[PDB]
Amino acid sequence: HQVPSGPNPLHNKK
Repeated sequence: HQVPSGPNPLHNKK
């Protein structure tokens, strides 16, 4: 969980 805004990283893949 890199840089998300929720339950999955929306950036940096995961």
